[PDB]
Amino acid sequence: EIKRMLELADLPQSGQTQLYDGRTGEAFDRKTTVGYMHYLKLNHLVDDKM
Amino acid sequence: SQDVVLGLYYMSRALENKKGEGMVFANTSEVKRAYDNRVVELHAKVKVRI
Amino acid sequence: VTVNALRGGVIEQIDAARIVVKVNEAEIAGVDIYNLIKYTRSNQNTCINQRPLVNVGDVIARGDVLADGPSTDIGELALGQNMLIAFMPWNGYNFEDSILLSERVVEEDRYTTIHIEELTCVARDTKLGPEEISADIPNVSEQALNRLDESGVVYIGAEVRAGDIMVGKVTPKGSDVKDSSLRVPPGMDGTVIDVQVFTRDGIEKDKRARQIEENEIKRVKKD
Amino acid sequence: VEDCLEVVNNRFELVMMASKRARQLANGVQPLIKPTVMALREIAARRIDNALIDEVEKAERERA
Amino acid sequence: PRGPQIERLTDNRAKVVIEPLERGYGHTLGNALRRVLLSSIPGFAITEVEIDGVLHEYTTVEGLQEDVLDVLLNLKDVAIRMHSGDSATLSLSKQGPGTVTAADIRTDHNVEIINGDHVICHLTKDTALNMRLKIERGFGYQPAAARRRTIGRLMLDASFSPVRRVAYAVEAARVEQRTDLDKLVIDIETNGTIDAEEAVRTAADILSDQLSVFG
Amino acid sequence: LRPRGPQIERLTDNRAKVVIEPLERGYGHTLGNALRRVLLSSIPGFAITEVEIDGVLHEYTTVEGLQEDVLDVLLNLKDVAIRMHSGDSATLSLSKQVTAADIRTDHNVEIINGDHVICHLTKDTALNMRLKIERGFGYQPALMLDASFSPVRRVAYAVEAARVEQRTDLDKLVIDIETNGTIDAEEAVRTAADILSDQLSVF
Amino acid sequence: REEAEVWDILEEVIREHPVLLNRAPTLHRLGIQAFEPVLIEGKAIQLHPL
Repeated sequence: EIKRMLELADLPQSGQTQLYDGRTGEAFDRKTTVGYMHYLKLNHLVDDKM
Repeated sequence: SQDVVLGLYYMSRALENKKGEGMVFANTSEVKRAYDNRVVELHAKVKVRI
Repeated sequence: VTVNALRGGVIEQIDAARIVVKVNEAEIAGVDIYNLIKYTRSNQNTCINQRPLVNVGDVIARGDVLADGPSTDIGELALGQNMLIAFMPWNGYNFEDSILLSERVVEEDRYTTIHIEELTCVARDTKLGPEEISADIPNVSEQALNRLDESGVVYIGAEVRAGDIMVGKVTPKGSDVKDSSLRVPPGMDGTVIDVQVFTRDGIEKDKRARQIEENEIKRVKKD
Repeated sequence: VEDCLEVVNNRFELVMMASKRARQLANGVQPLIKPTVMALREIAARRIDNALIDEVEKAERERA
Repeated sequence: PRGPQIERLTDNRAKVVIEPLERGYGHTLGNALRRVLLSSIPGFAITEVEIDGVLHEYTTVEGLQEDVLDVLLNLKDVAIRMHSGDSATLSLSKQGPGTVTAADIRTDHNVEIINGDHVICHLTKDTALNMRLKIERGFGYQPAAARRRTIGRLMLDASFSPVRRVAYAVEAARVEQRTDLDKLVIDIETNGTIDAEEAVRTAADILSDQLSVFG
Repeated sequence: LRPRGPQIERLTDNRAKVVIEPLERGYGHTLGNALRRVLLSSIPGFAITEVEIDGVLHEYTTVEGLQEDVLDVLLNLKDVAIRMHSGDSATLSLSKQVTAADIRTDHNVEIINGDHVICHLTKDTALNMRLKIERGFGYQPALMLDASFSPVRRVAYAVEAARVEQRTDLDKLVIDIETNGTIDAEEAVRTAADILSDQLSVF
Repeated sequence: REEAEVWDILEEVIREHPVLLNRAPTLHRLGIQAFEPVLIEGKAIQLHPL
């Protein structure tokens, strides 16, 4: 179902593509996984610690 | 640690047939001069002199 | 955490802190009115607020939502933000469960929360004499006396820095008084949103307490 | 710290020798070539030994 | 060498064509142009706003719907283009019900508002609204604490970026009296502020003045 | 913010350490990244690519009359630097009956170093060789050898944090250049900067 | 008052002056080491990965 949802849009089938570096501008040797993950900020701040 | 030894294992192995193999190099400086312009692969069965 | 409509109907009036709903003739004479909570202090010094989402002239049903609270969406739970993820070792920065960021996470106002810190200052009576909140404070320059009012309380919505004076208070020792003013903790800056004064019965109120009382009776007469 | 391992066999004797040398540069002594790095360089240069430290200590006790 | 052309697929996103370049120039040239275009390009943004009937950024203003500080957050998305100026004061005025758009403000002769159909807030009661704001320019990105007495003036972070994303990819050209030439295109998506060719010109001028430390 | 430079530290005879004053956050990395490519893919030079040994006719494994075999001669000969004039190509020969300074000199082709040797004589055996120098721009792979037309041997760059009295943190760029003696390191830096400015001046 | 000469004095006073670092759960004798600190930004102590 996730492969069908990936193929329904203009996305690759395997879910992983290649991307160029930002420091030099050249390409990579192995394709990486790019996506959107939901994150959350914890209450363990740095102002109350140091 | 977990980040250094992975790159050192990816760097220090070999495969069957890659581009830029079979040629003879002079020293380590010739390897560093021929690697950065992408005329040879990262791993190839070559004969160098050290 | 979110307000729910007890009886569906037509939204007559709406505001940033008040929702007026008209009860229809099916589930009916007195219409209901809701008061959304504004930026107050929670138990863990976290700012909470409720913002509405409906518009005027809408027809709602019984059990629907009207205002989303802190970390709340249109009817689903929403804790944080969605960002791009690339699993790759980037120059040894992601060494052991380490996370690299970008400039566009910071500059787009993504993970900047609001913390509310409470500070108190009491004034009791010792064996010498009672302490006052007067403005004639010795050894205080004009760089900190400009934020203080005539009553000794800093103005609402005034920007305060770390180490400034907000509540002026003197203690008599024996003309010659000792400075016991409430100081700001270091590294913390921000505006003063609410000022609450708790006075004792039998004591005459000052100008700030009278201003708070007249604003309170004007607001309660308005609602 | 690596050059001083060959001139002396005991590390604690090296620490006590550099501590006896550090009490002189604080009161004012012209160096050979932070007082810690200078004292370690004077030790590793094979110039400061246990006899010269005693000589400067006797001169300081006589010129006190 | 030849001067660059430009194709206009969309009025907000253009692309330049640079040809021809020798072997070893196209990748580093596109990388340096992307780095200069995404590092520091001067533009305009919003600054501290002086609001009439609102004390600080946490009150409850009558008539305005559902927020106070999120109006200041959504006001950062406007585009400001000025001609020979670095400081200008604008003020808007609207009364009655209806939405408040970016094109409903009172602008100057040189100050022009791009994509003024963006929503700002919503007015549900018959009330007035006068927000006097300032426009400053600079380079890079400066927060609110690094830049800075009136309690009626509120600070706001200035994050100006006339371009959003810059991408490039090389390809093979076709010249008869050679074997291969590096042809490349550069995708430039601007936020309605400056043209892509003028952005390329300013980036090339910045890199040319930065490369003058050796010669 | 234009910095002050370049501060050059020449510790060896053909190695320098160019230190640049700190710049804004972002330029100090792309400057070195562009320099390390334009110092190799743009700088022209001269190198020997065709070697004709009269001893070894076809194979490069069977050899006699010397100390080592012909592949060691090729590996020692493919590293010498040659600075030439405006002539395009020329054919060079030698006859010794061996130091690189003992080659037949010419008014058009000169060799920078004279200390680097390539062979050793064995039983006073006469040996000859035929060389060819071609003007290129980069690194060309394969009697057939490799010719490194770049005048620099190896480049390196690093971004170090430089503390100033008013800002938080800036980028101090250092450049490691090990030239082959045919060109000064500061002259090569100025030539690469002028070539990059001429390439950026098309707009 | 946080002038600019205070940071110059602070950068000059600790050049080869070592400090001590110690994790609060310690097991063996290598839990307390010494480093020569440098002045960085932020509110977090930077440590070598090895």
